[PDB]
Amino acid sequence: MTDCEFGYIYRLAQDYLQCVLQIPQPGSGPSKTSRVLQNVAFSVQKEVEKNLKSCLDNVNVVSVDTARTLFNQVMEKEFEDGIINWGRIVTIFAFEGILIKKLLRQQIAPDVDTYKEISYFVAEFIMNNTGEWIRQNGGWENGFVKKFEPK
Ligand SMILES: */C=C\C(=O)N(Cc1ccc(Cl)cc1)c1ccc(O[C@@H]2CC[C@@H](N)C2)cc1
Repeated sequence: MTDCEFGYIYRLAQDYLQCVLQIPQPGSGPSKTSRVLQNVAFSVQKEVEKNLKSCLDNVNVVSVDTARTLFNQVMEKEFEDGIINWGRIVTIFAFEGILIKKLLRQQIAPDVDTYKEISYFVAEFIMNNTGEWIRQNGGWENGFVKKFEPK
């Protein structure tokens, strides 16, 4: 239902993970909303990775649990001043992209059925901590897309 509920947000986090992993699904392709988010979130992830080269080469992400704990430290720090904006929501997807790259390279017991887990808790955080703001600011089609679509 609607674009601020779990299903829509899970589909966005899923698409972003398939983009980072280089495994887009075959079948009509992603939505306009997803295509704009992928382009802008990836540009941010590239910057975050450069800006944290030492910090990222220190932690090891061997499991879904460890990735959730690391994502929790990030979200707490990112929103420690209490303010929500589109740039910070874009930053959530950039961090899920970095976490799935480290999990693919460091998951002690690999499992291709664990990218869906990361997407799940990312959508869980977005809906429970930013879902009200998103809907009150136009949602994804009249909020996110209008602000970040090509001019
Ligand atoms: C450098 C390790 C550290 O303290 N972490 C843990 C960490 C490392 C790698 C990933 Cl990916 C996820 C978590 C850490 C690093 C950055 C954090 O923050 C971000 C930078 C500022 C804020 N906007 C997000 C939080 C924790």
